[PDB]
Amino acid sequence: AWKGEVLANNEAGQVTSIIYNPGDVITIVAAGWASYGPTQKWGPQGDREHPDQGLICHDAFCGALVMKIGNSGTIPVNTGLFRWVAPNNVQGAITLIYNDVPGTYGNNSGSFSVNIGKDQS
Amino acid sequence: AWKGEVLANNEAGQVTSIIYNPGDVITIVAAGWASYGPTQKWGPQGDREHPDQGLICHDAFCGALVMKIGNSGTIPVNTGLFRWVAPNNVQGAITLIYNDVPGTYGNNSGSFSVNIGKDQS
Amino acid sequence: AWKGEVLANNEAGQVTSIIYNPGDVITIVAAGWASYGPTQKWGPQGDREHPDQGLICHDAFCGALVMKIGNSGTIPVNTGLFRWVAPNNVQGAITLIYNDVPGTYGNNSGSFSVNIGKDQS
Amino acid sequence: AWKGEVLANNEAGQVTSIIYNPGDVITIVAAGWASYGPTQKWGPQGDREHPDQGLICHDAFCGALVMKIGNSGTIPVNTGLFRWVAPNNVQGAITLIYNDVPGTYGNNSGSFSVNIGKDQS
Ligand SMILES: O=C1C=C/C(=C(/c2ccc(O[C@@H]3O[C@H](CO)[C@H](O)[C@H](O)[C@H]3O)c(Cl)c2)c2ccccc2S(=O)(=O)O)C=C1Cl
Ligand SMILES: O=C1C=C/C(=C(/c2ccc(O[C@@H]3O[C@H](CO)[C@H](O)[C@H](O)[C@H]3O)c(Cl)c2)c2ccccc2S(=O)(=O)O)C=C1Cl
Ligand SMILES: O=C1C=C/C(=C(/c2ccc(O[C@@H]3O[C@H](CO)[C@H](O)[C@H](O)[C@H]3O)c(Cl)c2)c2ccccc2S(=O)(=O)O)C=C1Cl
Ligand SMILES: O=C1C=C/C(=C(/c2ccc(O[C@@H]3O[C@H](CO)[C@H](O)[C@H](O)[C@H]3O)c(Cl)c2)c2ccccc2S(=O)(=O)O)C=C1Cl
Ligand SMILES: [Ca+2]
Ligand SMILES: [Ca+2]
Ligand SMILES: [Ca+2]
Ligand SMILES: [Ca+2]
Repeated sequence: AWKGEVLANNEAGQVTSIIYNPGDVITIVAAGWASYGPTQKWGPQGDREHPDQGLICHDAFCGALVMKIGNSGTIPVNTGLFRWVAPNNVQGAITLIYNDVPGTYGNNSGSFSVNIGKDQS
Repeated sequence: AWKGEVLANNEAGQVTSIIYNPGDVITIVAAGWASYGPTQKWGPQGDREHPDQGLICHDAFCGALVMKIGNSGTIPVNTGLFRWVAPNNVQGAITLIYNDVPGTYGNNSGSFSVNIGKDQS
Repeated sequence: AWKGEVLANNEAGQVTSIIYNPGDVITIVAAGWASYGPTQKWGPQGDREHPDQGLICHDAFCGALVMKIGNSGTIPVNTGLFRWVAPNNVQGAITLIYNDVPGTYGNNSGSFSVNIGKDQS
Repeated sequence: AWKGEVLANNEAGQVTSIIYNPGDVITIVAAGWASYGPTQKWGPQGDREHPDQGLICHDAFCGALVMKIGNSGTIPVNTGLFRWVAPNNVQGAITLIYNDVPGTYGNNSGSFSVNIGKDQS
């Protein structure tokens, strides 16, 4: 099990102690408030009224919580995943990233508290 | 396990099949968008900028996801709970409710998709 | 969780901290060597070559591990159960018992090391 | 979650769908009756009164259930394991074998019904 924070101003993303292996079933629960620039802040689901202007994950709103599993493409996490299995041939360490446009994280603020654990399978 | 919708305009709240027993460990994951009256919609965490004007749950923002186990006070759920254990002497059927001011659920819209399951204890 | 030893001479049976509730899913693992009289010892499955001369559990060999959920009838356990759901209307505390004949427990020796834990559901 | 039979006369061992990884936690429940030659059968714990004439697992009775993880030395399984964590540097596929002497499996009979599953870590 892993528990830490993901800073919005972290373009590199926060690496976790979890390593997803084929067949694993995980569960994620994220909370907190972050911002992709503006003064106000949004939840893990992001800003639904802001358009996709070249985010790292086009399957989630700007300011939403996404993740990389090893060397895979970005994967939507949002509020979290419940007893979830990854697509075929996806394996590696889980890495939580704040969904924002590359090279803009500079003005970001806030963070997300995230819990990750492997369920029984 | 349980999975269903929780309407923001349901003052009575949505009842689930889950019944929390002493010692049980549960996990919740909530997603979706709802509104406590206005036009825009907030996540399960609610509206952090909206002041508490008499919510059924004072430990959560307006438009946040709360719950009631049996017939206790409202307990914050927000984005969800991760391998969580209720306080002492708390037990009964789990009821999900939209955190709003009593008698105002009229102009509410949207809903939350919620998953509930018990983890090994 | 619960971990303890069930004595073969204990006619009343060992009472665990596990309280089975409707819907629950449990897993049991039993090991060790015990006897229903002789100098020989058998595993949690009991002695397959000994007739039923009035055992508290007729669906399990003599010298085998059984249990009673609350105030129900004896239920076979043996080596243990894997993610197991109790029959309809079965609920209560869990008591582990060495399968023998009422009043004969006197000359019994040995014990069973048993682990019981509520599983995910 | 694997479930199958471990034939007694199968020397090379029964290969399961499980691929244990570092940090993993598993639970095993073995049941049934087998034999290493005689006409009488023993449980997953084996025959406690038969000496070691060159077993493949010197830490478990002859006729007991053992397993090999990747390229490790045989490990006693017996009645099973409860929320068990493999030793340091132990990883790979799982192979359940009937503990015996190399080349004698010829006259073995019976098998063990076994369940394997990863618990929430
Ligand atoms: O020509 C323009 C038109 C609208 C506009 C507003 C705007 C633009 C961006 C923005 O946040 C930026 O978003 C990107 C990536 O998503 C990056 O994170 C930047 O660092 C952020 O500053 C905000 Cl908060 C506002 C605007 C205003 C009102 C309604 C809609 C918009 S829109 O851009 O979404 O269309 C800015 C320019 Cl230059
Ligand atoms: O005298 C007033 C001053 C401001 C004001 C705005 C307001 C108030 C409430 C509100 O949502 C209501 O919230 C309650 C429960 O929390 C209930 O759900 C009602 O049905 C909702 O209408 C909204 Cl959307 C707006 C106002 C405007 C701008 C900034 C802040 C506020 S305030 O919320 O702080 O009051 C309304 C009145 Cl009458
Ligand atoms: O007519 C009979 C013929 C043989 C016989 C032997 C026997 C009986 C009991 C026994 O263990 C006792 O079992 C009872 C209840 O199950 C109680 O637990 C006592 O405390 C125990 O001592 C044993 Cl180990 C043996 C016998 C002898 C040789 C082979 C098989 C048997 S048999 O019992 O399987 O028939 C008893 C009777 Cl009545
Ligand atoms: O000189 C002897 C004296 C007793 C004896 C009995 C015996 C030996 C082996 C056996 O099964 C064999 O076990 C080996 C592996 O350990 C292998 O599986 C063979 O294929 C099997 O045939 C049986 Cl069923 C019986 C015996 C009897 C009672 C108690 C102890 C023993 S002993 O094994 O210690 O000797 C065999 C010989 Cl050669
Ligand atoms: Ca930015
Ligand atoms: Ca309202
Ligand atoms: Ca007896
Ligand atoms: Ca043999």
